[PDB]
Amino acid sequence: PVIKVRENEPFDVALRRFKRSCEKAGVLAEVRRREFYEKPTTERKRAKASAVKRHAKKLARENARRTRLY
Amino acid sequence: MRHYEIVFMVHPDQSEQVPGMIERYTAAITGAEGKIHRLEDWGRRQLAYPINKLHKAHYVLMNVEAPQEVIDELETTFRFNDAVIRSMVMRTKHAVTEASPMVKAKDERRERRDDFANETADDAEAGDSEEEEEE
Amino acid sequence: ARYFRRRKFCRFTAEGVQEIDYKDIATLKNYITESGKIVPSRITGTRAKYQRQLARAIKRARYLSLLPYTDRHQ
Amino acid sequence: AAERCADAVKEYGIKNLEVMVKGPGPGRESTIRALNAAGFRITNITDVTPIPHNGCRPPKKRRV
Amino acid sequence: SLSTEATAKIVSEFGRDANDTGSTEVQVALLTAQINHLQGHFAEHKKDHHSRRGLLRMVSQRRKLLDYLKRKDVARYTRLIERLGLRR
RNA sequence: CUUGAGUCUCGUAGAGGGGGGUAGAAUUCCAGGUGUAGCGGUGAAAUGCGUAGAGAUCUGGAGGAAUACCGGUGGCGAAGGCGGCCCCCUGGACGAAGACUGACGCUCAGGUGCGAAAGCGUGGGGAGCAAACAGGAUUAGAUACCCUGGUAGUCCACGCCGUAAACGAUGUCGACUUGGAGGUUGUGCCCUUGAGGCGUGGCUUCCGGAGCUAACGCGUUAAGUCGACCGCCUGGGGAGUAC
Repeated sequence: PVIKVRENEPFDVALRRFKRSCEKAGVLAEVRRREFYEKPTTERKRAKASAVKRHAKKLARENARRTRLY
Repeated sequence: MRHYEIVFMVHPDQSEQVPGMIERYTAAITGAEGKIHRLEDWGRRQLAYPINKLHKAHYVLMNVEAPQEVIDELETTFRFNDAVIRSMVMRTKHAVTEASPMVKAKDERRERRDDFANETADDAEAGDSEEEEEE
Repeated sequence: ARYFRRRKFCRFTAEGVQEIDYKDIATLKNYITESGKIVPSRITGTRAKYQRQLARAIKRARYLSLLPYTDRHQ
Repeated sequence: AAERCADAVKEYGIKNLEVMVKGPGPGRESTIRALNAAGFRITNITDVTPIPHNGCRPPKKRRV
Repeated sequence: SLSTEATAKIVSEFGRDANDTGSTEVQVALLTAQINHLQGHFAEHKKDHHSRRGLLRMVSQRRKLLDYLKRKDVARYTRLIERLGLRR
């Protein structure tokens, strides 16, 4: 959660980018769930198909770059 | 026969009672037409966690060519010995043509690369002296 | 001319030549986190073949109780 | 709760702390901030959440 | 299952030529010596169905090269059964 | 006859298998200290846990299950599948080069073995999770989702019928073959062309001309072209049910 740190008694230094171990972190996917040998890579491709709002904006950035129209 | 390398450990109380052991093991392997390709003492080392409720133990390394039944017999003897407190064994191995190559990394473990559960100052007065210009 | 300026563990024969060993604990310190975890290929400047060798040496050294293996210790 | 805990040890004449943290809950920094601001001395922050090497099977709640 | 020096000793004094590694007979002598060791492996490693499948592949091939040798001449085929001891 | 096919030498990567061992990390449980009235569970709680001393925090002890990182559309296995570290034994693959044998080859009905999970007979074991069972809540109801509680089961040894969206959905094997990029990995030669490159050989992810193409697309590892052999279909229900 808070690690040990180069930070000045962090609650006052607005670092947020790395400061978890499990807590909304990627290892929470089989933590508090069954084991599933296959699921977690299938579940990237499946999640993304419904996650269309982020998908389509990255898709638009790269195809518009790729045409020399950007 | 096969080329080997062996690590083993004994207590801190036994870190000056190990040379009588290194004699006996040598004489077992030379007794078997086997040879010492390298010999090193890593001394008392601090442990990232205490083994048998003590934060240090004393490490040794032998590197040999020996018949496989010597090393069958001896790895199991250690695994039944209570003074010999942990080992690792590796198959198909030789020494470096450098002398003391692992000693320079012993020096590094004892300095920067453990969690020092008992003080650095008592365990570092053990085994091979870290003459870093040989190794 | 001969020889030209090589990249990290690249273009050359006498670096990373043999497998990355667990006794060479001095190199292993370079490649581990502050919780004693392995660092991947994408950061170390090495390929799949070397990473397999690195992650083995790190493992070996940790089960020898000589290297950190979590943020916690006693 | 952090202020009520500062008051809880007030009588032992303690003032100096360092800090250790565990658990997923959000009581992890608002606590420290109001603790240091309630006449106590924070000095260090370290996490002590226990993590496994894989371990035993997790519970399932709400089919999650 | 065979040592490299054992394989070498097989072709030392079998094989139809200097540096023969291909003759029917020596293929089947080395397959016998593999089978006899690998049967004795899977004897204690009873759940090793990798080695079981490798053992099967060897005795099948050896039977097909015995059949190839009986297709050439039957007297050298039964001479190899003599020289390897196989079956009752 | 050596070219298909096979074999040894030799280079080589691998979570391939079976047998055994081991270190540390953690969830749990027991004892006891310290401390003192709270804790918990949900949308809300209720059920439940506490002052007969909880929760939280410290230290000693105990069990059983599993290997965080690494990790990749990556690597390996006949497929099913295979993921901590050490030893022992062990199948398979691939590849620069050496040769050798001398079409010895290929498929395959039936047959024989394997075959995720659930299952079940047998004995052992009982940390965690959790069919069943027990209680709570919700709701019009709730025999359900949801929560409190939890046995069997799993895990270990032995044995049994075997089934799966055993969905990489495309029978096995071979030849013929548009193009390109990524990853992975064997190799000869060399200014390691710069970066190692380059040819070359193996796997694989992605893209795609033409072809094929109800259609999605697929697309040289074809959902292509061509051959041998082998399996399946023939409107829907009755029904893989009955006998």
